Parts: sequence; C-alpha cells; structure tokens
Amino acid sequence: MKRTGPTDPNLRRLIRYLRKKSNEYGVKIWKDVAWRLERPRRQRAEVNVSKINRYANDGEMIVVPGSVLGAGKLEKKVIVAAWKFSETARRKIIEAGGEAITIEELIERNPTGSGVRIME
Amino acid sequence: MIRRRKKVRKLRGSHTHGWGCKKKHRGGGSKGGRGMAGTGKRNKSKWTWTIKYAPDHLGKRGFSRPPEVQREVRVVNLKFIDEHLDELMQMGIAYEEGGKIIVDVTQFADKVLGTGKLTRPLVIKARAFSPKAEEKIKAAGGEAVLV
Amino acid sequence: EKEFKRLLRVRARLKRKKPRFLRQEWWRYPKFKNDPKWRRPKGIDSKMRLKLKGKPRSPSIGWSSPKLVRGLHPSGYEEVLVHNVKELEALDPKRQAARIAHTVGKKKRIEIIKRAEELGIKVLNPR
RNA sequence: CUAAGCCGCCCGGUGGAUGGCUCGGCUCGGGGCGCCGACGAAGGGCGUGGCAAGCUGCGAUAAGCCCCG
RNA sequence: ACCGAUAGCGAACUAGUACCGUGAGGGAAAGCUGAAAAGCACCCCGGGAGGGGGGUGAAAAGAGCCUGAAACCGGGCGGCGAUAGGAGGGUGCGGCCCGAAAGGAAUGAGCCUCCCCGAAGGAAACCGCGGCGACGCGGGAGUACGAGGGGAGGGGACCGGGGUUGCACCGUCCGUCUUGAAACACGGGGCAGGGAGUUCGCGGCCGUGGCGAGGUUAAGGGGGUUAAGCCCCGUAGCCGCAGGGAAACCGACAUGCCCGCAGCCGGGCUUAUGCCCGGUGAGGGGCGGGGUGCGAAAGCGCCCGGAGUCACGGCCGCGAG
RNA sequence: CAAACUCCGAACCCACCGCCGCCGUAGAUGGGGGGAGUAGGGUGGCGGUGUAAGCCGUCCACCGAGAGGGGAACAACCCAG
RNA sequence: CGGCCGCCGAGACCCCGGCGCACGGACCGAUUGGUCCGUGAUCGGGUAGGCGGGCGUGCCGGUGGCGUAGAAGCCGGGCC
Repeated sequence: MKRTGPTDPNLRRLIRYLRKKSNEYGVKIWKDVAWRLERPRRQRAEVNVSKINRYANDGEMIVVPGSVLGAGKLEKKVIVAAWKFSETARRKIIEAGGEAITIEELIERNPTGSGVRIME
Repeated sequence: MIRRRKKVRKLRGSHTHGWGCKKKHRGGGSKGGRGMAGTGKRNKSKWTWTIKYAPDHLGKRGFSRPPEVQREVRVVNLKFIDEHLDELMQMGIAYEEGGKIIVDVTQFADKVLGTGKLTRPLVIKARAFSPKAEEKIKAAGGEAVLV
Repeated sequence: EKEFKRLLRVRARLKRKKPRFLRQEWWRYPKFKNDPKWRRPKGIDSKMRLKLKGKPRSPSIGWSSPKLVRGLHPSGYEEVLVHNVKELEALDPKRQAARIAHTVGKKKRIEIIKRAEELGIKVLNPR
C-alpha cells in the first residue's frame, strides 16, 4: 500500500531543509539523514542512551534520525541531535555533561556535518 | 491521521467484488467446513494446513496444578537493582542508615537473579539468591543477607 | 506567444477530430439515448471491449490536450467563475476572463459588468 | 405540392417521475409515571347529531348534565 | 451527522380500515389550488356532458387544481420516400434544412494570390551505356514535390456546430456459464422509481500519531453546561520488562572477538557531480560465552547484549442471517 | 528378428568450471510481510493406446485473456503484438 | 514446371507534433499535493486478480457566497 509519509508539517519542512542544505554544502550526511527520517512510522529508529554510551566518544556529535530513549546509563559527554527526546533521556544527556539539541541546531552549529555519527 | 475509503467503493461496478468466478463465494462448501471443521480428527480437508501451520492442534499434553496451590515468587535482577536504585529513595525502599546503603527488597521481588553488572556497593535484604547473583555482589563489594 | 498559438491550434484540431465517447448500444434504447454517457464495456463477448474495427472507439490517455493550453477557453483566456464584484476584483485582465455565475440576478450583473468594463476585463457572458 | 413508412424539433393529450414542503415515523443517555376487576374490568354488540354515511366522543341525561377554580 | 410519501412503523389520510379464507389467520392503495374562493357574474350553441366569448387572479394554479419528466399517442414543421439486403452502427465527405445567445469572427470568415524554410521520403523530360526481353545502370538530383513552420497582399460574412439523408469501404446485438456464442445454448415489449461486502467479538498485517522501560485505562467519581458536548481525577485490570520445563523446579552478554553497507576521516585520478584505495564503522551478518529441558557426558531444542504499549483509518481470517 | 535383448552407439539433454554477451548500486540474485485468482482447458508437433474418430501424457508456440493486414467467411494457419 | 523484371499492399518499420507511465534531479506549497528538466531500441493489448488517482450523491462541523431584478427541478443548445 502507499506510503503517505510523515503527517507532521514541521517534519516535512525539516526534511526539505535537510536536502537543501546537503545540496548547498556538497555533502551526503544531510540527504542520508533525510531519507532515513522519511522511513515508515512503523520502522522509525529509536536509540537508547546505553547504545550511545557503548559506541560514542567524549566530545562527539551524534545524529539520530528518530527518537532517543532513556533506558540504561550514560557516562560520556556527547552532543546528540534527534527528532524527539524522552524526559528521562534528555535528563540523562544533560546530567552526563552533554547537550540534547535538534537537527536544525546541529546543522546551524556544524553546517558541513564533519565528524557526525549516524545512529539507528 | 491518515484516513481512506473502503475497497467496496472502488469495487462498485466490478460485477464480482474480486472473488473470482461468479460461482465462488457461496457458503459452507466454499469455506470447506464451518469454523475449525475438517482439521484432521474426522475429516482431513485442512489436514495439510494442520500439519504445518497448527501443529499440536489435536492431542493432549501434560497436566497442570490447580491455581490455588501454586505459589508466586517475584523476581528481580541486579541490573535493575542498580539502574532503578535512585527511584527507590522516593518510596523509601532504600535509605542510608549509616555509611552503607540499605535496600529492602521484601516489598517488591523475592529472589534476585544475576544478570547484568553491579556498580556501587550496597546491602540488599532479600530472602532468596542465585549463585551468580551472590558471586557478582560479593565481587563488587556489597553483601547478600538472607532476611 | 509563438508556442502558445501553435499549441492552441494543435488542441483545436485534436478536439475537432475527437469523437463523442458513448456507451455501447446507446442509440438502441430511449433509456440510454435520453441520457448520453460513456460506460466501459465489460462483457465477455463485447465487440467494443475487444476493440474491433468498425465499432465505436474508447477513450484513451492519448486524447488529452497539450498541457500548456489544457482547460483554456477557445479565445485563449483562463476562465474564472465570479459571483460578485468582490470576486471580480481579484482577477487578472491580461490572462483571465470572468464568467458570471448562472445564479446571480440581473441587478448584481449590472454592477459586475460595469466594474468589468471599467477595469478592462473580458466577460464571456455580458448579459 | 408522394401513398404508406422511419428519424429529429415544436406544440397538445396520457401518465405521475423529479424538486420543494411536512401536524407522520424511527432511534436515544437522562428525567417522569407504572397497574385495572364482583362497588362488575379489558374487549365487543347496538344505539346517540336538525340536515349525519365513516372516524372520534358519549350511553335512553346519549359530539352530552352539575359544582369549585 | 436517522428517512422524507415505492422512503420512514403495515398505517403522515374515515388503517389493523377496505378486502381475501368455513377457520386458525392474511391484509392493501390513497398527502399538496390560491395571499385571499376573489371557486368564473352575464352572452351564443348543445338533449345533456360540455364548447366558444367575457370576467378573477402576480401567475389558471379552474377544483380531473404546486412543479409536470420518461415510455406511449395526435398534429405542424425539416430531410428521406414504392428496383432494393442486412444487429439498424463506424470512418470520410456531398445534397437539403436550422443557425439571436452561450463558440471564433468587420481589431476581419469561408475564399483567392504571392514569397521563405522544410524531417522521413522522393520523380520525370533530356542525353550515354548493359540485357533476347519485361527493364536496369550513370548524369539530370537528393532537383521538382513533401508533413508542418513562417511573412505579405485582395475580398468582405461566413466557418465551427446541429437534424436528416446520399455514396465508398468496413461492421453477424447485449449480459452469462463455457475450451469454444450471431448461435437452432440460458436471461433480454418499452419507460420511471427501489435493488444487492453491512454490524459486533477475537486474531494477523500494514499507513499515520502520542508516550516510551514503560504504555493505557474499564466500571465509576467530581467541576461546568440548555445539553449526552467540554475539563479533571479514577492503577482494578491488560499487555511489555526472562526464558526453559508436563510438573516440581531452576534461572541468562547493560558487548569478549571477526567481517562489514550507509555515513565520517586521510590520500590519488578527476573542471564539478563522480571513481579507486586505506582507517573507523550505528544498523545488519558470523563467532565466542550464558540460562533451562533431555542426557552418564558429549551434544542438541528453545531463549539471552532493552522496544514496547495506546489510538484513528484500511486489507484479510473465524463465528454469527 | 525383439517395448519388457545388447559386444557397440549418435543427434541431444543435464551438473560444474573459465570466458564472451546481457542484466545490477537509479539496488539485481536473495530474504520477510499483505492480498489474491487458479483444481473442466483448446489448437498445433512428439510418445503409449485405438480400425478411425477419440482417450491419456509430453513440448509452451498461438486462442483462452489479443487488436490490425490476409487465406471467401474460419479460435488455433501466415504477417503482426 | 525452372527462373526473372516492375508495381500494389498493415496500427508493422522510419519521421514530425502531442499525452501518460517508470526511474533520477532542481524548485514552491503548513498532511497524500504542484511546476520544470533528463533518460526509455531495451515503457504504452488484456480475462481472473493486485495497486494508485480522480468524477458524482444525502447529512454534519467550519469557511466564502448566491436568490422573488427569480432557487431547486424540467426541454433544447454552446464551451471545457
């Protein structure tokens, strides 16, 4: 059956802006994140602070094309950008010393997206 | 949020509604038996389906003790003991009472299993323990007391 | 304007050559002759369904007008249905033509026509 | 200036579709109210209007009689 | 967020009435003038029913009364019409007829004349030669012409469209089972209305949205309100968080390794996208290790490194007509 | 002389390798999920059977589910999708 | 019967203009949408059946309107 795509106008605008930014800066990170975001809602990626702790490094930038959940513990200092955060997840990210930002803020801080790691 | 129309509205005008020949879709004979009919006991129309998709459909298995006599034992993991140790402070399940940290697991869970890791030392007052759970706690530094 | 005129002529020729698509046996019964329509023949032995030579043709995607001039009035303007002076006010005289709705009375038609003529707007039914 | 006959438009007859209307139906959470009869019930027959056939209402006091508001 | 007189109760009305059967019992059809009857005074004719004048009314809406369709019938008008054959039609045009509006058009139609470019394709006169012959080869020549694309002048009202019919060619109706339908196979006098994947329960999926190691309330309670809408609470319960076993019962990776797609980093070719190589690599795959059942053991089955739950819509499965 | 014989024995078919050709990063091969319909086939060549018609299989070419141009019309034949 | 020389003849093949579909790309619109460009000899018949878009009808919550200077309905005709 047809994939109608996200119903959220904010998410659709974010996807369009992501593709435009990729074209502007001549990279592939943002287009990759865009086609990952437009995944079917029954397959959207959700990641846990446990996985972030397992595979991240201090002072590193992570992009989650989906949701970040707060099951486990985080001990690294990391800057994570994701579509949505749970209350526990964001609290743990902040208490670990990192920051929980949005994809728009991630682009604004790092237009070229150098050193950013995708997690699903 | 996504709303659509039923397939009948599109099928209006197809003369069969996607059921094949006009002679199909009649009744019990079309279904080959009403309900679970013909699953193998007396008639074997759906025996081929039974022997693959629903094994053990026909037959008996062991017994089961009455629900009354069965005893229920709540079980927790040392991974949870550490992960949710902060929450127990609010409800008082854990407290300081001196230098050490005392957690009474008698109001939730009875036996402690040994899956995960222990990070901070503590004393848990439980009634049952697992070999790996007690080994993990002793290695970490805490203690296991059989309250 | 060169391509616009060429495609307008192409559409005129195409829609003059196109037939009137009517269901099978429309002429045979009053119930169908009084209410002309096209219905797809779905019979197992329907000659029109088989598309035999010597039988009425069926609509196809190839009969569509060129995209640039599709849906335009034969005069070349874009039709806009208008029900009042305020609606007429939001029109482009250079490219669009106002068609007064069949339901508006002559009293309001008078002001609609006056406003159109003082704004230099083409009206397809000026009465 | 074609006899019969066929197609198309106009007018006319036949017919009662369509549109509009609606004191009638149907379904409902909540609310009200729920028995009558030997002190003769329900149901029915027959009568009753100046002209009165049906329905409705009444009962030889018969589309009615009396009293307090 | 029910139907709107073939609908909705069988009954919108003198309907459980008329009427059918000995009886048990069965059971219809049928709404509408107009603001006001102002419901047609008087005159001619007819045996009468009625007809024609003349009145009323914004309008006969004239009681056979709102609107007044289709089938059918009578008349008028346009076309055909007694030597002509095919399911009643298709393609192309020619007679005769209608063409105010909504289509083009005097800011110029049909039409006539002239000039330029031109795809695929493509002659002939004339001259030379080959063949017994039909004919062919070389020059003419890729010339004349060619779908269509442009420009200029003349004239001054039709072109588009419609009804019928004429000619040339083609065309054996519609729905259906069937290998096979024009069928000497079944269903098909005409018109108008009505008419056939609906509701609940459970289960599998998908499209989207909320929360997320948690998700969600049911019965019910409080506030407010014209109201059943609206706001808040309500943890009982259900599913998930730990699997294995008939049961007793026991009770696990918050990563120890190897490959590796996307992505990121360094280098080279490359105008740029792009290509190759090397590293790291979420997700994904292969090992290792662990829990439990059977086993003397080996070893096997299932499971273990956290994603579920609720809601709206849709497809299907089983039971109810 | 041999379908129920073989001292011999093709055309041909099958499995695997290397290469050419073709497809594939605009995502193939492959894997998981949702929904079906189909359990009467016919003509045409070949094999067994039958006097023949026919009956039963095999080949996937055409009709079934396929226009247009022809064989006078023709389901299957020829050109052609 | 053995050969040859011209011509006629399809929706096939070639060319011009147009439509849609498949794939990739760039832009705008506050939900399934819209415009344009590029490739197609290797896209365009179709029964059972699968998927996508669109047309039409009654009622409701909104939004913008029409009508006694004439609504719905009905007969004939023009345009898309």
